[PDB]
Amino acid sequence: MPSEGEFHMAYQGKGWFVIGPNKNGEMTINKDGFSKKQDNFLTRAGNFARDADGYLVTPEGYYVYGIDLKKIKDGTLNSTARDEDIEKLHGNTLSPLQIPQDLTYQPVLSTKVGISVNLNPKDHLKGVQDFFLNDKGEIIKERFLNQDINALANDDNEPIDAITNRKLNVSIQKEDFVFTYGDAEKGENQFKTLGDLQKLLKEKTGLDLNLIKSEKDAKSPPLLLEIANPSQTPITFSLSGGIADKLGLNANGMELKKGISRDSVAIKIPYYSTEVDIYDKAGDKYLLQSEYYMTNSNDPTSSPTSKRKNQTWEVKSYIVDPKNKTPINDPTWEIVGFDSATHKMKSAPMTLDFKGNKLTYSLDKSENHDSSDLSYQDSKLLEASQDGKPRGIFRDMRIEENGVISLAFSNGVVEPVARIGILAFTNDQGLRKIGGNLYEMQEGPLSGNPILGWDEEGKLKFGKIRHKYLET
Repeated sequence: MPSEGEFHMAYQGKGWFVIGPNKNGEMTINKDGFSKKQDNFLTRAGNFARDADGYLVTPEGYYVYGIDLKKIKDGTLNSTARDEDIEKLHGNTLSPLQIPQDLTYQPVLSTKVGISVNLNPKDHLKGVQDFFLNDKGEIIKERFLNQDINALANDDNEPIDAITNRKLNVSIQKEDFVFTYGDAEKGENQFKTLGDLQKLLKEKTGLDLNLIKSEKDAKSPPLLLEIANPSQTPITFSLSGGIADKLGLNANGMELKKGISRDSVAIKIPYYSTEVDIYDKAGDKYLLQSEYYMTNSNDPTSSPTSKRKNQTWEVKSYIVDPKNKTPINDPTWEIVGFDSATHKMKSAPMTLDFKGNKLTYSLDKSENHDSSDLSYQDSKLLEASQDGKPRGIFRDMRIEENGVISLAFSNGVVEPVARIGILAFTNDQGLRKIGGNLYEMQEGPLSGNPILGWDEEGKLKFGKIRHKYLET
């Protein structure tokens, strides 16, 4: 027979509901016996209801015994981890269940964030001014010097692709030179960074390789490279190769005096950005943002001795208030690397200040995925794991066929809070009847000792609980 009530249920199979007269009572069931406080009764009547304080009770006022997870404090649920829930859910100590009606979900402050992100070097680009300029629009000299020229793209978004076009032919008037992209410590006239190329170009020719603004009164304009003659006595120079073609720095017998300069097209840098919802003690949402700039590419011809073998990105992280789209924070910079074989990220967790609270932020994995620089996948946020939770209102309640009782809330959180006690016996005839409602154990323990209704997995062994049905 179906039923309407929130805690009406029916048990199929062998076994008994467990009840008792004392709220704050408990019963422990062991393989040999068992211990107790006051009396306990057994019943197959499942027409349970809540008294004024949200305790499950029979019509005679006896409390329903089960596994109280003890997550409900003060009409509010207090979150726990599903792993430890499941192991307490096969425990052996039963007590009265208390699930009040007006139940809110207390929010949790985010103190721990781990993201899994894949960073693909050929997805998104930004003008390099985003990384090479500081907040005041001034050039960060050392970022320019240490940027791998293969970790770049031109104004039409073509990767410079130093890896497959390594040769740069430069001439002065005549006189020829060959520079080659690769490990700066290997071979002859090899370069990898903009600094390495600047130094090589300065020694062999007279010319300066400079970073300049395309519009020098602009705060943050597109930036260019510039081949300049510092002396006022002129110099005629040629230049070619794939890297030159890509940058628009091709020359033949072009003359550079002090005023005259050969300038590239505007320069871009591989880019990405991620964002995680985080919550303060009140449950208000803030936005943990990260922007990624690629600084070094993994050249396949590099050996384990190469100092810049690993692909790296520099990550700028901060927290923004979504309500005024403004950081609460100064940015925290962290340098991130990738294993050249396995494509797993290599990085160290960082400490952000979240409105006076310390939040540990890890860029390199979440609960179920690791961060990577996989070429076949787009740049992508895989998973954000985090302990913070938003405010929620009670939504609905589920009671599985195993008696496990979970509560759903408005924030989309579903956590178990209890399970219905079930006990079996090898001889139910050995129990004493005290009316049609209840049975009880007795001596001569006659029905045998009570058998905990569920196995070590937490699966009921002899039956199933049916929510919103009743018996006979």
